[PDB]
Amino acid sequence: KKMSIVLAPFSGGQPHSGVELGPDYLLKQGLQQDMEKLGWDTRLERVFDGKVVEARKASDNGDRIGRVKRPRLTAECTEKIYKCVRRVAEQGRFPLTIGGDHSIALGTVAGVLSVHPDAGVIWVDAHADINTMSGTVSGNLHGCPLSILLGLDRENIPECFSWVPQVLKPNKIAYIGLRAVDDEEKKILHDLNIAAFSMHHVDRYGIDKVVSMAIEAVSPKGTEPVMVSYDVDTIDPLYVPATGTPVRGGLSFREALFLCERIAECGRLVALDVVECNPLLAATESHVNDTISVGCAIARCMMGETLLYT
Amino acid sequence: KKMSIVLAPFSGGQPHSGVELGPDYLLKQGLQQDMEKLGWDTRLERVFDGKVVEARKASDNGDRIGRVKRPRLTAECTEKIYKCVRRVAEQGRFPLTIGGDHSIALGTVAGVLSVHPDAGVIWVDAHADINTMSGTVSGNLHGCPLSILLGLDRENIPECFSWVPQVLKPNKIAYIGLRAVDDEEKKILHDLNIAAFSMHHVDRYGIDKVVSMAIEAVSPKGTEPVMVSYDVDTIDPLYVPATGTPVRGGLSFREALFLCERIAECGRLVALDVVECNPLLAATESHVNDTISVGCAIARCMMGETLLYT
Amino acid sequence: KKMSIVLAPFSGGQPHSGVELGPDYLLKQGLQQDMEKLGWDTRLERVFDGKVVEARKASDNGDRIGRVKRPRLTAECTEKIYKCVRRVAEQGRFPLTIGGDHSIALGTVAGVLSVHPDAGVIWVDAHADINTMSGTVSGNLHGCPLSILLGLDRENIPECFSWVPQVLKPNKIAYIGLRAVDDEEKKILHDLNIAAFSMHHVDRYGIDKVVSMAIEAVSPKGTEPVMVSYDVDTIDPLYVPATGTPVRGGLSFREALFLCERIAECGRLVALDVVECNPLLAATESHVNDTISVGCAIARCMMGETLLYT
Ligand SMILES: NCCC[C@H](N)C(=O)O
Ligand SMILES: NCCC[C@H](N)C(=O)O
Ligand SMILES: NCCC[C@H](N)C(=O)O
Ligand SMILES: [Mn+2]
Ligand SMILES: [Mn+2]
Ligand SMILES: [Mn+2]
Ligand SMILES: [Mn+2]
Ligand SMILES: [Mn+2]
Ligand SMILES: [Mn+2]
Repeated sequence: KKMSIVLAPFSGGQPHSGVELGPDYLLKQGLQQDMEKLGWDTRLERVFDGKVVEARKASDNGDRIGRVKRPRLTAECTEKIYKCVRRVAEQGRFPLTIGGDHSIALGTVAGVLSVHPDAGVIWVDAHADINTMSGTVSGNLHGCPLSILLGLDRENIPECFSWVPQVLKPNKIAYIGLRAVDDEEKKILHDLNIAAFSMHHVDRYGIDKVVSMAIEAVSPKGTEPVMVSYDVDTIDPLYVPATGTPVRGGLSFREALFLCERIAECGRLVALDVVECNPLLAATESHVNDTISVGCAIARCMMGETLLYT
Repeated sequence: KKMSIVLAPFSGGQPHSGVELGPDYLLKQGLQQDMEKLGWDTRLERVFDGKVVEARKASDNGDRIGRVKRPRLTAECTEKIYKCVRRVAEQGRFPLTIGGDHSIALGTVAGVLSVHPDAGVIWVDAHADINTMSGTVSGNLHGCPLSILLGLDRENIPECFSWVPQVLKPNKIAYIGLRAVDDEEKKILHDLNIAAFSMHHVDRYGIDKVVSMAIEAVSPKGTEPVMVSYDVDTIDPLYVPATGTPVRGGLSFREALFLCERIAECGRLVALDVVECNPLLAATESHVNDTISVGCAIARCMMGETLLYT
Repeated sequence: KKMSIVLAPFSGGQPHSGVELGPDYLLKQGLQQDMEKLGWDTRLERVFDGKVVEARKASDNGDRIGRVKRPRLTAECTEKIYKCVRRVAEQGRFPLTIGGDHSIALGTVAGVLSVHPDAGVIWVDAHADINTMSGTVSGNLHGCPLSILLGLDRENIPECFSWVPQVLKPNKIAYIGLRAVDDEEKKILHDLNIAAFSMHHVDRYGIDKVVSMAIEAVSPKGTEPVMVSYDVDTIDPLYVPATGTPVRGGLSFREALFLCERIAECGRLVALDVVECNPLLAATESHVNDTISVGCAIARCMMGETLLYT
């Protein structure tokens, strides 16, 4: 039971500052101590310095191609994450990656699927993060991870993204908590027939059923390895006051946590990402002690922490 | 696919000011643009000036009969709504009426049922709005609409309400979200065996099931036309901070919206009212950008807006 | 239909001040008037003066045995509650006990089970309140009631607790709403195979199902008498801003109240405690008008108050 806590302080797909501090902030909440307690031989893994990267981020303002922003910077860092996470996996360690915006999933998913090819991917998020290079209206790369992993709009994908392995197939990615999907993305999910569970399904069926469905969706046979990429903005703002992309009708804190428990309960979780943690963006005290307190909770629950005896 | 957005700035059943501004406020949120986007040929229909009416409202303080207040003023305006909504319907247009307190439903329901006789009525509200003229303790007419449409307490109903057609039958009206029913009203619903779904049923069965039930209740045959009269105070205050009649245990914003989706999904919605929108009553910024933001959302969802591809 | 409203202003298991004012505060909300209205011949029963007890509480700082605090004071007062509640029961009256911290359940449960031996016990709480004398880390007795009633850790239980009857068996106590269980307690529930329903079960199954289960758990035959000991901290803080022991993921106000309705609906409720009501701890106005407004609501609903005709 070895685990590697991958620290990815990247704020590319994200505008300015805030989301790079997540890794450190989480670790301060005792994230590693919690993991050790749950019985995990934990080892940290710093893929790069958030302070330096954040630096070049601000200065370097000419990293663009179309409306797409920071292709070079984002391609450079996500490749390092891929490599790191890939080794961690090969070494037989569990990759727990702490972001950082959701653009890091480009290196995490690639990393995990490279070693675990038949692994399913449950994307817990309010957004589909599947805009293509030419489709993206905002150009923020944290909303285009999936389009790149799935190889959509190949023609328009940068040279700096040639390092991306084509290991993710549409029937291996399921969404949970969607409620802010762009028109372009709605057609994409439909056309590729991607198992997408929006807030409608949670309201209609309840979380338990949705998780069961999402799990079945990426697991033809009830034995496949499973990876969850958890965006904390999935959780309704009321619960995630310290983030940067929420809307009307998110998951309750209870649902957000129960979901984890059902996953831990499954017993086939192979990797986990926790992203979009912005302590700064929220000038209150119950705000900063949330996206990081929430992050640790998600981590603890995902990793087995239960309410009763286990 | 033609629609007529009926503007009814009436604040009769309502004490003083606030609820007459709803129509304009909604339109400012781009309500008509949203409707056009959803593919509706929309045409506005001003039934009267809220500024003038509001005026005579304040001055004219002697409009009473028993504890009942503003019978004359309320009978005068609701008849204009009836007429308007009736034509809109006959012209084959969809009546989307924006209030204004719930006393306008006296003219909306009458209008719609005059043209669509076998139409069912789903009253989404925290209150039953069925107090009789002699039964009403507060005399506020926004809490007596249904008693008049159903012809209860005929003897004590004013001459100014002679214009009201008797088109609504007890087995054609279903409630959803009830939690502030007056003793008198509880006996009335029971005696007339009206399908009433309070917050108890939502807690016990979940919203999806309740909507299904409410829909079945007013649709002997699964083909009848359906009309929803949506009171925004049904939504728990936490979600409707800008209204004027909520209590302990309302619908969540998610439920409030999912309900709409199930209705739009049904495909038999023939008319829709959105009432009790008081921007003023709530001195905050997330308050005024709610009962109007909520109203538009309800409208968009009721009219087909979905989270995924459609 | 006779009822005795037992006033227990005890703040032993509780640190300093606040929770002793609950009884008076509730009565001010018209608790007795509400009970009378629901058709209950109500009679108050003051077991002791909260002002005097609170007094000796502060001064007397040497009441200890191990980490356990106020054993003498807590043993003295809870015995008076037991006696009172026992008579009330024998007189055929319904004991509605208002605390006061949850340490009073030591005298309530004993009192009720003495007269109604086969009575089941539904403990609605965020905590298990089952730490043993030697197990308790904090020494606060409000977290050790159940260990004493069940006779756990006999060896280390004080002489001042010799008055406690051994009437409660493990298969006669069910939990609902658990989410803050100490490691020691988790093993205890498991080992004694106590029916425990945490927030996981509520999220997974919904409240209705949980209550049904809890009721079945303590009722081998669907006829046994039932007692509920309601800790208001079970209700998520958002709803219980005026308490002193909540965490992440409590019951919604709706659930908290629906639960009562299902219980009242059952028809076999024989006793009821409402505890952990701290008006003071919460310097707001919607806070103090909650743990007391909530308490009365719980009482009204538990005692039959419904949303529709009954
Ligand atoms: N990761 C959030 C995505 C937000 C939006 N769809 C975008 O493309 O920027
Ligand atoms: N429309 C709100 C109704 C409130 C109350 N039942 C009344 O008759 O005034
Ligand atoms: N009644 C609240 C219990 C809190 C904690 N388990 C304790 O033993 O103090
Ligand atoms: Mn994302
Ligand atoms: Mn997102
Ligand atoms: Mn109404
Ligand atoms: Mn209403
Ligand atoms: Mn307790
Ligand atoms: Mn407790």
